[PDB]
Amino acid sequence: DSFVIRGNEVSQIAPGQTGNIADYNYKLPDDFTGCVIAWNSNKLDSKVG
Amino acid sequence: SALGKLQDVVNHNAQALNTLVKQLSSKFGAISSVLNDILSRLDPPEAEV
Repeated sequence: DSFVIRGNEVSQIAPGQTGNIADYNYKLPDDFTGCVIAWNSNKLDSKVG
Repeated sequence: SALGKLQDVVNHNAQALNTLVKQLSSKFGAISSVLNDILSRLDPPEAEV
């Protein structure tokens, strides 16, 4: 599952964490088994302006 | 204290039941003894432990 979020919200992608993106647009179970991988990509997604 | 033995049997049983019932109030290290409060003011990952 691939997507793009802000920086200080990566902590919300985890089991049982209540937030704003883990509440309204992506929720993963509390019995999760797997991995998450996040890397900064300000090089390619940030347009000037 | 002529009937000490029979009286002792009755009192021992009563005291055992009383202490067993009283031990529900102890916290054993959890933040609270009633299950509902624990399940109200905490997320599932921490409510488990």
